[PDB]
Amino acid sequence: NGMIGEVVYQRAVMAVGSLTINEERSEVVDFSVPFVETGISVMVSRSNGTVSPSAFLEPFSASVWVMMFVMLLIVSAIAVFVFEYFSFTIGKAIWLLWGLVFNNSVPVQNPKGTTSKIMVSVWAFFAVIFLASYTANLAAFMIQEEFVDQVTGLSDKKFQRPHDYSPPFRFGTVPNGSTERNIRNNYPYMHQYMTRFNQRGVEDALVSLKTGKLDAFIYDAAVLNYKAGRDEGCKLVTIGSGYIFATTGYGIALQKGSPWKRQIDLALLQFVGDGEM
Amino acid sequence: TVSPSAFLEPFSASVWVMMFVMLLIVSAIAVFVFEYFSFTIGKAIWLLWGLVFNNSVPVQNPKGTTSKIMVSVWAFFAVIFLASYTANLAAFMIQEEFVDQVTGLSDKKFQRPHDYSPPFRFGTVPNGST
Amino acid sequence: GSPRHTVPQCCYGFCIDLLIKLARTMNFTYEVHLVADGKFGTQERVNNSNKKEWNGMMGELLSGQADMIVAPLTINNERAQYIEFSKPFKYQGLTILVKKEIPRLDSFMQPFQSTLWLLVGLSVHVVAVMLYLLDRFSPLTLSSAMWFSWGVLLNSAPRSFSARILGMVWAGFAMIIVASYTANLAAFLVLDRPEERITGINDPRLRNPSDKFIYATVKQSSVDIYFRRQVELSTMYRHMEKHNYESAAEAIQAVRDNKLHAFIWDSAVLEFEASQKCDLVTTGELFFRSGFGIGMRKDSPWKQNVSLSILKSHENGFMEDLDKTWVRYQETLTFENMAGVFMLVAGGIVAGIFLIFIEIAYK
Amino acid sequence: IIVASYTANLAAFLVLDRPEERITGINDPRLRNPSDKFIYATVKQSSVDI
Amino acid sequence: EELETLWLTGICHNSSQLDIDNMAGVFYMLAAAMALSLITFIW
Ligand SMILES: *[C@@H]1O[C@H](CO)[C@@H](O)[C@H](O)[C@H]1NC(C)=O
Ligand SMILES: *[C@@H]1O[C@H](CO)[C@@H](O)[C@H](O)[C@H]1NC(C)=O
Ligand SMILES: *[C@@H]1O[C@H](CO)[C@@H](O)[C@H](O)[C@H]1NC(C)=O
Ligand SMILES: *[C@@H]1O[C@H](CO)[C@@H](O)[C@H](O)[C@H]1NC(C)=O
Ligand SMILES: *[C@@H]1O[C@H](CO)[C@@H](O)[C@H](O)[C@H]1NC(C)=O
Repeated sequence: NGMIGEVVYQRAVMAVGSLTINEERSEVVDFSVPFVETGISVMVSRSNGTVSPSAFLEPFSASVWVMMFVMLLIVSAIAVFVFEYFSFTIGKAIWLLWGLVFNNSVPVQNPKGTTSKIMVSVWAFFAVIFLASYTANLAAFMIQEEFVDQVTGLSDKKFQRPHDYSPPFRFGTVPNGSTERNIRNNYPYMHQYMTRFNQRGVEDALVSLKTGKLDAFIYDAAVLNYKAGRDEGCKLVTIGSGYIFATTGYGIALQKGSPWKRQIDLALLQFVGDGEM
Repeated sequence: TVSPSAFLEPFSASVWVMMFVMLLIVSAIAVFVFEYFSFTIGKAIWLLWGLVFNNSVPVQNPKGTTSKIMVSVWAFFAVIFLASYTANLAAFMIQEEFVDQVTGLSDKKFQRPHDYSPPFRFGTVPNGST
Repeated sequence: GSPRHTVPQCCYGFCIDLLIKLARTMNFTYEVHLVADGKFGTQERVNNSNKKEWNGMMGELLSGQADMIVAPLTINNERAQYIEFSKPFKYQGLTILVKKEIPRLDSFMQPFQSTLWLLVGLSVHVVAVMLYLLDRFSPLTLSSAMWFSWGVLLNSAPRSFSARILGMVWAGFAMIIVASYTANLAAFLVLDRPEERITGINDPRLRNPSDKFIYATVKQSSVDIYFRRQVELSTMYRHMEKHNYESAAEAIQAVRDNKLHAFIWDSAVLEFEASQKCDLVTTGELFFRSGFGIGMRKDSPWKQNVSLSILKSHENGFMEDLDKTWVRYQETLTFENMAGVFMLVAGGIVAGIFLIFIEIAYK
Repeated sequence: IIVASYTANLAAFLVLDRPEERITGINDPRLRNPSDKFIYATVKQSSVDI
Repeated sequence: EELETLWLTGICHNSSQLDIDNMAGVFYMLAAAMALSLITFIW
């Protein structure tokens, strides 16, 4: 049916319009060379979300903590030596330096033996370094916005069953499409759960993705890329660029035995091979 | 660089007066609590504006509960406008421009290079229409 | 390089597994060998007959010595006028590999100029002297005044009747100085990303280059033919014709040792090399999204079902399996910047303990 | 850690994410394909229309 | 305009360091504080 019904039954000559290329279409007609990288991809709602502030391992990396304990032991030993030169701050000098990491501890009366004020000044200068380093660490965290992908790719564990996970979702394709045949040649259960999750129109599926009437949608990659490039608000930054997908191209379908193959192929290679494409 | 003048008058011109207003209000509350129920008469202004920064200045332990409540509120307020001051320093850093040295063909430099301490220089290509 | 050394060795990889899949699908036998030179093949003037000829893989194919070229076939308009092609297996473009990976003490005391520390030291010395003179003319006293003058600066009290304004202004001074230092250190480490790239083919600085923009391509490759047909590349051709290299590993070792500065190459191969060598970042502008297929002869019975087997590999996840073999197969720190901070901290601690020894030995 | 994260977050709000929200590039095809609210106009009977 | 695109370039458009003027103005405020302290000290 359609353009395939026109070309195979020879009422037309060639399919200049946009058409996917797969096995049985290459059986029934002879395509031209491909010229544009048009795979498949998935468009979802993909809202704002957060920036995921999980943790931080930049200053210490579980090894500067040894330097902190060594400096605590050195400060405690020198405090023991000062108080031996001059009866409750044996292990409490550790707490004295250790509460003044964040400079809001209970003020212990500092000795006038000139040593403790020097080491507190050195530790306070080090505090001036590391609170600035923490502000630098969060400043190196807010460089560019991000949003985690709920689906890694076509081999997702969420694609097994959405009842396995606590939020269930839904995925759709186009009716009577070549993507349906690509799924049915690859996954029967994907088609089975897609059958109850059908839709009609491309802009209709776009509104269903915007208004929350549909969670996921599977279509050709570059068409969704152009729709994201003209998106109202540009809130659709898709998962990658079609890396875990079919990754095919578009061409011109000619009749089996047409002499127009080589000339149109050379013309396509001329149109690509000069920057005019 | 951009070479700014300062960071007090172009930033805090209408805020500084209300900061003094809240400072005098909190100091009046402190004097009224000190007279209602040892040096919280005149030294409380120095104490309160030292609580703005908290640069290791030991002052006293306030026995008044109202004084401790005002210390807590003023400390939280000091933390949040210190955060806003750092945010405003970042916001002033965000733009990037360059101040032009000579802003005119009738420049005071162009009269004589003895007007300024480095003797500058400028020339042309010969036989030009310029 | 070598006068005569042609041996049987082991070959594996991506296209080898592609040939294994072709032998698994179809019904034939084969024999694997290599090409003699390291060139693709260019329509180049030979000295006799005033006629341009070929060499390399195309030269061995047109001579009949080659039966099927399995290679990264740069599918172009030139080679299609002479032989027939297949449908492409790889979608892969072109990009520019450069060296913008410039690592870094973060300018604490020693790389930076010493105005701030000497200024704060002389300032707090003047403050301590005038506070001790106001303590003399009051409306271990010197040691207490100096230690309080440090403690206001320390951020972690003598007689100040006419001196509390001085102390509060000095405290606000100390905090606004350290806040400005924090703000512009974070500001310098956030905006430390200048322009170091090329931004694709539309770079007029490389349309008229200099002795620093050292860019080239593979010697006698299809990229040079694609640039030679186009007229806006000729000046770049006049830059590239004197520094063309044989293999891509020559370009890798050249730009790694900074003999080059930019290199036009296929995208995913440079992505794999960036996974291998972490000091390789390509440019952003992807240009000439091309296709790799199989070099084939003319009208032959191994044209239809071979391309059908290629499309059968496209429809299933075998391309994803080949990606799993090689494409998906990838690879304030305070240890370099704040290490000298810790060294100066330890040196100051040792010098302070020595001054404490001198102070105890004096009194 | 909480109040320093709060300070750096309030420093991060005013950092200009979304620098420009419109179609100021002349060769952007939203000029070629307008919408219900992309309203661009010109002077009636001027040289710009010619 | 095509020739202007061909024969011109437009990548060039329109550096962190301690300002000297900012703590200079802070030093002017500091000198005013010294003056006020001297006025309150002499009387
Ligand atoms: C799709 O095919 C079915 C076959 O019965 C039929 O509903 C119709 O021909 C097509 N409908 C749409 C939505 O294209
Ligand atoms: C200007 O032109 C004249 C005539 O060629 C020549 O003599 C003179 O040197 C030129 N001016 C200079 C200084 O280049
Ligand atoms: C497939 O290859 C083998 C190799 O010996 C050959 O003998 C066999 O006839 C081939 N199969 C068919 C059905 O052609
Ligand atoms: C020059 O001409 C001869 C003619 O047979 C040709 O075979 C040869 O390749 C050329 N020179 C070289 C590269 O030896
Ligand atoms: C190609 O495959 C078809 C079956 O799909 C087979 O009938 C035909 O003989 C094959 N042709 C050759 C020679 O590869």
